[PDB]
Amino acid sequence: NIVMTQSPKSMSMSVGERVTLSCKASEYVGTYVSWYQQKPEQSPKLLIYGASNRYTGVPDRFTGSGSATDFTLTIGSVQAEDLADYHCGQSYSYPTFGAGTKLELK
Amino acid sequence: SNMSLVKETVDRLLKGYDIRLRPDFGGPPVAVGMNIDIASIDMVSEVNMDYTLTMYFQQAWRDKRLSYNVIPLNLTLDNRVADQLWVPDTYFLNDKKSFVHGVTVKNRMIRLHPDGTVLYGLRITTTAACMMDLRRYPLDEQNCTLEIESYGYTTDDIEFYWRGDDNAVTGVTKIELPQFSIVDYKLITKKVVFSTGSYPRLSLSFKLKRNIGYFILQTYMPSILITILSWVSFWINYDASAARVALGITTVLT
Amino acid sequence: SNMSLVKETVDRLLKGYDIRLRPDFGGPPVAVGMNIDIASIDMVSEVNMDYTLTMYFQQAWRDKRLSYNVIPLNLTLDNRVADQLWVPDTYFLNDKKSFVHGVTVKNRMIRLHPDGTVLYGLRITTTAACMMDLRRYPLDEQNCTLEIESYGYTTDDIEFYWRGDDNAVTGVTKIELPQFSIVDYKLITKKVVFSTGSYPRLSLSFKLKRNIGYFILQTYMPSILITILSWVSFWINYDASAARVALGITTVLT
Amino acid sequence: VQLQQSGAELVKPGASVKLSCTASGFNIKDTYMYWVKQRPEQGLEWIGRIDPANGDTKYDPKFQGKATITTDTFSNTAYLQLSSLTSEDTAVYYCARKGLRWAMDYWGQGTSVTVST
Amino acid sequence: GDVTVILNNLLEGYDNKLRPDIGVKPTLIHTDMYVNSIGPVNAINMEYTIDIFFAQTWYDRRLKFNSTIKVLRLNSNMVGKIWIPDTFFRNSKKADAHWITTPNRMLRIWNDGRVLYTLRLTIDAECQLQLHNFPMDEHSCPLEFSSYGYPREEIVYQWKRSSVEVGDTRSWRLYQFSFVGLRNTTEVVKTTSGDYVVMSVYFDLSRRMGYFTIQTY
Amino acid sequence: DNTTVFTRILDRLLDGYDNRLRPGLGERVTEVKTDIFVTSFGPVSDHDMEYTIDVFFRQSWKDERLKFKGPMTVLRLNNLMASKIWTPDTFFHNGKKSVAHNMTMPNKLLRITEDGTLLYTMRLTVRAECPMHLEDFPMDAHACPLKFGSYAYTRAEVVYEWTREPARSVVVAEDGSRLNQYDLLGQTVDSGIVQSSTGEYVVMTTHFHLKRKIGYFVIQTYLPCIMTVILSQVSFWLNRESVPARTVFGVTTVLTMTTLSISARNSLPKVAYATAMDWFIAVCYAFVFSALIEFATV
Amino acid sequence: DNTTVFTRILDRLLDGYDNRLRPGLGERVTEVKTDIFVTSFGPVSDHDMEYTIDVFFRQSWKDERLKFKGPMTVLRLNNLMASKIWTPDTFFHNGKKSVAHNMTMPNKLLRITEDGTLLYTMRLTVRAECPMHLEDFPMDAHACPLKFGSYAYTRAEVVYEWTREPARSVVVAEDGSRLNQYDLLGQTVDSGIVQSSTGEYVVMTTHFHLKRKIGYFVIQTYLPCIMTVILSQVSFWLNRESVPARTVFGVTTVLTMTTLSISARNSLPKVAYATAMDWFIAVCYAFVFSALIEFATV
Ligand SMILES: *[C@@H]1O[C@H](CO)[C@@H](O[C@@H]2O[C@H](CO)[C@@H](O[C@@H]3O[C@H](CO[C@H]4O[C@H](CO[C@H]5O[C@H](CO)[C@@H](O)[C@H](O)[C@@H]5O)[C@@H](O)[C@H](O[C@H]5O[C@H](CO)[C@@H](O)[C@H](O)[C@@H]5O)[C@@H]4O)[C@@H](O)[C@H](O[C@H]4O[C@H](CO)[C@@H](O)[C@H](O)[C@@H]4O[C@H]4O[C@H](CO)[C@@H](O)[C@H](O)[C@@H]4O[C@H]4O[C@H](CO)[C@@H](O)[C@H](O)[C@@H]4O)[C@@H]3O)[C@H](O)[C@H]2NC(C)=O)[C@H](O)[C@H]1NC(C)=O
Ligand SMILES: *[C@@H]1O[C@H](CO)[C@@H](O[C@@H]2O[C@H](CO)[C@@H](O[C@@H]3O[C@H](CO)[C@@H](O)[C@H](O)[C@H]3NC(C)=O)[C@H](O)[C@H]2NC(C)=O)[C@H](O)[C@H]1NC(C)=O
Ligand SMILES: *[C@@H]1O[C@H](CO)[C@@H](O[C@@H]2O[C@H](CO)[C@@H](O[C@@H]3O[C@H](CO)[C@@H](O)[C@H](O)[C@@H]3O)[C@H](O)[C@H]2NC(C)=O)[C@H](O)[C@H]1NC(C)=O
Ligand SMILES: *[C@@H]1O[C@H](CO)[C@@H](O[C@@H]2O[C@H](CO)[C@@H](O[C@@H]3O[C@H](CO)[C@@H](O)[C@H](O)[C@@H]3O)[C@H](O)[C@H]2NC(C)=O)[C@H](O)[C@H]1NC(C)=O
Ligand SMILES: *[C@@H]1O[C@H](CO)[C@@H](O[C@@H]2O[C@H](CO)[C@@H](O)[C@H](O)[C@H]2NC(C)=O)[C@H](O)[C@H]1NC(C)=O
Ligand SMILES: Nc1nnc(-c2cccc(Cl)c2Cl)c(N)n1
Ligand SMILES: *[C@@H]1O[C@H](CO)[C@@H](O)[C@H](O)[C@H]1NC(C)=O
Ligand SMILES: *[C@@H]1O[C@H](CO)[C@@H](O)[C@H](O)[C@H]1NC(C)=O
Repeated sequence: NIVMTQSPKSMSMSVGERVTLSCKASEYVGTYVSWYQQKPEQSPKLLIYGASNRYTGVPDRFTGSGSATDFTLTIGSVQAEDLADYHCGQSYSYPTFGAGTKLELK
Repeated sequence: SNMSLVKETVDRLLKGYDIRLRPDFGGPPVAVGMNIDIASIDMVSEVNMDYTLTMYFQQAWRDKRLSYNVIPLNLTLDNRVADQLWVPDTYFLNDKKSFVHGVTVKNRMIRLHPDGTVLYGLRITTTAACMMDLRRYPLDEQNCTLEIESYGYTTDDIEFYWRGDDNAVTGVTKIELPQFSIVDYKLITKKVVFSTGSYPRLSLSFKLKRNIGYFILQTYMPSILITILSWVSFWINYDASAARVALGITTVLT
Repeated sequence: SNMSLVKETVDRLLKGYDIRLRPDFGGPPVAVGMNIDIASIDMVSEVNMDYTLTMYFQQAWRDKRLSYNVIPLNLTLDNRVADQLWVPDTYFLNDKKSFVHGVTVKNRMIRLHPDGTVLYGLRITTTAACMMDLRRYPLDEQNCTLEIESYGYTTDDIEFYWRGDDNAVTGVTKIELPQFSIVDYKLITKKVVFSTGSYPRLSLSFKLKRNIGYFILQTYMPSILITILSWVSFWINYDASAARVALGITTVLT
Repeated sequence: VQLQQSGAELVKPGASVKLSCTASGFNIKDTYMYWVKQRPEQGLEWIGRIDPANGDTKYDPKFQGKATITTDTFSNTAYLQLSSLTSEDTAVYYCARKGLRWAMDYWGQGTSVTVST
Repeated sequence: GDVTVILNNLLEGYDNKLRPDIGVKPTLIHTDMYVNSIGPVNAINMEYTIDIFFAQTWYDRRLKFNSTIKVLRLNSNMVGKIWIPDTFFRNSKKADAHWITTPNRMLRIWNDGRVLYTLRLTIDAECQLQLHNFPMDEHSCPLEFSSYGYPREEIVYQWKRSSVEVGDTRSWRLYQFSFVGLRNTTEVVKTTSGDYVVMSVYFDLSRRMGYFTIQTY
Repeated sequence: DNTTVFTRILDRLLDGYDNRLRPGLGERVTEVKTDIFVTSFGPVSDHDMEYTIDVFFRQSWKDERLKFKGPMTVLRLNNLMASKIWTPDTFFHNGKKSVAHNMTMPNKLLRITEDGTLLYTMRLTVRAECPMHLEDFPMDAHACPLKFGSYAYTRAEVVYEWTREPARSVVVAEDGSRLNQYDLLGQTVDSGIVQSSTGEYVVMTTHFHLKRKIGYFVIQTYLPCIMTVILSQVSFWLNRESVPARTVFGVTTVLTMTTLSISARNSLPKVAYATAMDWFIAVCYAFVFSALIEFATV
Repeated sequence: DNTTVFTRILDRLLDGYDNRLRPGLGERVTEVKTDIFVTSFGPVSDHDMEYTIDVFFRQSWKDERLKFKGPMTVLRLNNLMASKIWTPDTFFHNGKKSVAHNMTMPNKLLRITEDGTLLYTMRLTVRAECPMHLEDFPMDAHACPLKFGSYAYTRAEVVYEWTREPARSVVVAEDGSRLNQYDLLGQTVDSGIVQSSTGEYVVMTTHFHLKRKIGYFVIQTYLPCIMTVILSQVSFWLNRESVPARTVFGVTTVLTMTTLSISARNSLPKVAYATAMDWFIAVCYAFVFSALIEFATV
């Protein structure tokens, strides 16, 4: 069973600055690590299909990095709607998710 | 007279013949009986882990569409009709390079019967793959197979069986190899399962014990005679050192 | 326009044509002019006794059926038309295996002149069998031949000749084999008689001579060197029996 | 295109509960269907997956036996049934299909199972 | 649909035997070649293997259409059904296209009648290697090609500016040699059948010295 | 003659069918679900940097033109209709020379489900180039790729995908290991995109991880070489008075080192750099020569 | 309109002709008159127990359906007509690899005489199996066969025969001797019946009698061997005091016997029983070793 380690467990940042996330894979997963946004009291919404490929309807500020095990999601200018719970999940094997990352404004 | 008759029989038959569909397409599976007459086993090779063999591969099934009730005889049609007739999709899984002989024409047979039976023969030569466990080499008995299977049709579309049981395979007892000796052979019927479905399988295998005596004279005779000529060094007196050194090192380099 | 004109002319020419029958089927034999441009000779094999020759084989005859007058130009038609036009069945008697190169398409030419002349070029690499006396090896001069002949049509139905006399063959002077050197080449026209009838034959020949500059310093100098090395024993005194016998028998061994 | 699910449910512990997930705008046989639970302020957890074209099914090694997934090829519906539930599995259950690169592009609306007396 | 109608209209009244502008002008053919790899360069047979995606494009007024689609992208199924130039590699000892899982050929047809035919080849090309100064020797030897039957007056070839493109050059099987550059030439050669436009692509291959130190020195 | 219904169905399906246009040409992107089942992993030719592999290359997509309504729900077919209908032109990016086995008939399989799904499988032996880094020979390991994708159809038109979970897609048979030098450790699939002058293309990569077996190279080179170094070494126990015995022992030693060295070097592919076995042979030979020259100055 | 009559004749000829029915299928047998002309008798391989031969294989039979009448009595036709007309399915029983050359066109002929006689001659190289008993090597003589019959047409349906006298049917060309190691003594035809699982067939047998040339193994093996036994016999004329001389003589004799024996063992082919050359090398080594042990006793 592949386990995903996602960091940092919570954070806080101001509007309009670079923010980078991280998801680590115990075993190998090629490019099959998907990132999902979940606003509070909303269903998850897919951003990044596979490693580093934007989904339809996503803005251009979002972008991810691909590798064998180390996966990072970066955002440029951050607007005020990004307060939401961001999860990483693999699909090379039977699908598994990480702990998630909670974005806050301060 | 009897030509105009055979001509019209072959034409009404092949007229409206649908090559794409097997006999009894929505019906029960079609049985196919096999016969093999082995012509030769050319070379069992260990550098490549294969053996080349030749056979008269024959198949026999029952196509109801090819039924005729006017002319009373069996018809050996020319081999170029076979591409206009349903033949089962028989393949050998463990072949590496294979061919049907193409001289003077394509060495293939086609033969109909009044009841609807067909007999489809081929002179095939395959380079089947045989993995050989050389741990007990050269006193070893290898077991090399030819695995006959259906490609496109599952085990609910074509059934395979050995036509004639243990007499289905003939000519095994006239194959002489310079390196092995065919001890026996077995004919196994089986059903394999893959992701797409189950399919029929038949196996023909040979226990190839290695012929002894050549390897004795090629290696064991040289090994013993080198070690025997090594031991005259002690018969040579220890005062003369150069001759003993030359003798021993000649043994080692040889 | 020109395109539609060439269209209807070619469609008229190929319509009502019979590939089966040579030009002037009931008339005199057809004159086939032949050019060969030799691109490369290589693999002059002593063990296999053949040699690989790449050439732009070219033929030229006249078909009265393929005659046009509306369009004053030479029609280089696409090479797939060669299937649909008569060409003579020229073959090389002494070839072991040959092939027309097939990249990017079949390397083949069809060109029709306004007078009816066809021009049918091909690119062949042929492994011609060249039987070689090695009694005088390595100071030996060899005679390799390419026997060109028609299979089906007798000498009263087809007629070969060299187009352009001794200019029929070109490029021999540019060939540089590794071991040999093309000294002379000859073009011979004659007829051969078999049981089925008489046929025409053209023979292309090369007189290969071998270069000895390698064979001296490889094979001949070590033998003479070891002979002198054996001769040096005589200046050794008879007392040194061990030295003399060791040197001599080492010369025998090497 | 869009996945609808049943509404929230209030059940006693030790009982059995059956969730529905109906698909519209496409046909379930061409893609896998997945069932994921999310606890209140914890991350996503994958339950299992069903192949509707074949009926083959696989389960998480902590959901084997407890949760069973079935399908109805007529209604374009994926059914999750759970046998016996304790007083910890009160969470929102999401239904999703595989997307382009084996990613869950389309998800359900979420069904919160709740447990009390 | 409508693409089927367009194709059935295109091939109607089409001869694949008459090149375009058969009695009007020569057909300019632009050629490009991506080098997937250069195989081993052995001096025993004076040859080298290469692997490339050969590409050709020309203009053909017969395949002209008016519709809302601008490029039709097709399999190798039509490579036999339309006029293809008879390009061949003049210094090829052996050469064959690739046929697994389908004939590796491309065909694309633009609104203005332009065509782009492209295929994958392994070419076993010959070149002489002047084996003096070995193993500090440099060789730069060609991959020539031209049309077989069509003379200069019927098919004229030409290079694009970004015609030849080498790849990573690290997966290449040039063990003894190191790729240092390439160049493209064009010239007219006299042949008994006529004049022909010949294009050559010289791959500069300086041998890299130091292996033969441990081997022999 | 119950087959009249089925031949009517097939004739209806092929009436007006155009196998030259991909399914859903002007509507969507063709999604091809690919699979591989390795029946036998062939021998790895180290000398040519290639390897052989036998596979039941399996594919599936959806053509809406080939829907039918009949008594049977899956049409299992004679495999010559694959020429009569559209199939994707998948080719192997690193395939050197592969063959589709035609014995007895074309080893091909075509099934058409009721909904229009297709399942086109083929048997074939791939011969693909495996670029090797032989610095650590014979303690080396390789990830020999197998990359394939569509010719002439871009990412916007034909997109490839795995049929099952990517960890469980490329399956190797249990006894399907024809290797004798290497061992097969595991599989590794990956899906990616390659940019080119004609456009973008989907590429699915499969890496097979191999580790060379040291058992034979221990016997061939290292053990004889250690014994030969010891054979140099026992010269020093020999005395200084019997100079002919020691010098002939030394010259015989450097002779067997030379023949062992070229014998070891013939086995490997020719490479432009020094390997671990080459360093071992060079160091141990330096010890042999050092022993000889120390005897000489003694 | 010069050839239009001949076109009309041939179109009338093939109108209603079925090439799938042997001439006389439901009435008579088909008598085939065969002839062979060996343009070259290729080299014989003894490791593989095979040999190569290049022939103009000739056949002839009567087909009543192909009668004509016109401005010519023989319609020498191109090779492609043979496909359009029935031809027998002859094949070589012991053929391993036979190739019908088709450079530049198919090397085939067809002559239709108005009475209906046919003469369908082909060019083809055949590689055939020659089982050899290599006990008398290199003084062995073989009769390497070339059998051929018909596939699938029993003796009741197709029967073969020679067109000329059997002693004057298999004709060998004057300069067709491509044998380098074997000498062709003569040909030998024979006809007979076999039985298989399908029925009885006519087999037409040929035998080429070969004798190996012993002119190279004398100089390669026997003369150096005999001269070395004589050199081993020079030891008995030496005085016993030169012990280093006589022992270097002896050990060199055994070593050169090992070299010549291993050299001759690859010259003679892969085989499972003792040959004449093996007996000779064994006896020569036995005499050398007996000289060695006699030196040891003295
Ligand atoms: C001496 O004798 C020997 C032996 O008899 C002769 O050698 C034979 O020569 C012929 C003619 O040159 C060859 O036939 C053509 O082969 C090519 C493919 O060759 C490659 O693949 C062969 C194996 O076949 C594989 O592909 C075919 C594809 O049809 C498939 O059916 C089969 O199951 C298998 O998957 C290899 O054997 C071959 O290697 C050999 O041949 C090479 C030839 O160039 C040579 O270079 C090699 O060294 C080697 O010797 C090679 O790898 C076929 O593409 C071709 O078929 C097309 O063209 C003919 C004629 O126009 C046409 O009738 C066909 O229908 C087909 O055309 C369709 O497909 C085209 C694809 O490019 C397409 O462009 C067309 O528009 C057309 O499309 C239509 O039909 C398709 C269905 O086909 C349909 O889907 C479309 O929608 C559309 O309706 C020929 O079959 C033999 O292969 C070759 N055999 C051997 C053993 O060498 C030799 O020539 C003789 N020499 C002399 C001087 O006489
Ligand atoms: C692999 O095996 C296949 C079947 O066993 C072969 O398929 C055969 O190819 C032949 C080559 O063209 C076909 O011949 C054609 O037959 C039709 C019949 O109506 C004629 O019109 C054609 O003119 C004729 N071809 C020629 C050039 O005259 C066979 O019909 C065809 N048979 C089947 C059942 O499909 C493959 O060719 C073979 N491939 C190899 C060996 O590479
Ligand atoms: C060559 O190798 C094959 C492969 O292992 C051997 O074939 C195997 O032989 C055994 C015993 O003869 C078979 O066992 C049978 O199993 C069936 C299963 O239902 C059982 O009903 C029978 O009573 C019998 O026990 C086995 O199936 C068969 N095939 C395999 C393992 O694939 C063969 O014996 C070897 N030797 C020769 C000379 O062929
Ligand atoms: C290599 O070998 C060939 C093979 O024979 C040699 O060909 C021979 O060439 C001579 C010289 O032209 C031919 O002699 C001619 O004979 C005719 C007979 O009518 C005569 O009229 C001519 O005046 C001439 O004397 C000879 O026939 C021919 N051999 C055969 C079998 O036809 C060739 O000369 C050799 N040398 C070279 C360099 O090729
Ligand atoms: C390949 O051929 C092209 C076409 O001739 C060459 O392009 C030329 O490049 C020079 C500069 O190097 C320009 O001055 C010319 O105008 C270009 N010609 C065209 C038609 O664009 C290209 O340089 C060649 N490449 C090599 C390496 O020889
Ligand atoms: N320039 C350029 N051209 N073509 C390609 C390319 C495209 C599809 C498939 C493959 Cl195998 C390759 Cl190599 C590339 N990667 N780069
Ligand atoms: C056809 O062959 C079968 C099997 O050999 C045989 O029993 C039968 O008698 C034959 N037909 C006739 C009419 O003789
Ligand atoms: C056609 O070819 C012939 C022979 O090469 C030549 O004399 C003639 O001029 C050519 N035709 C034209 C229009 O140039």
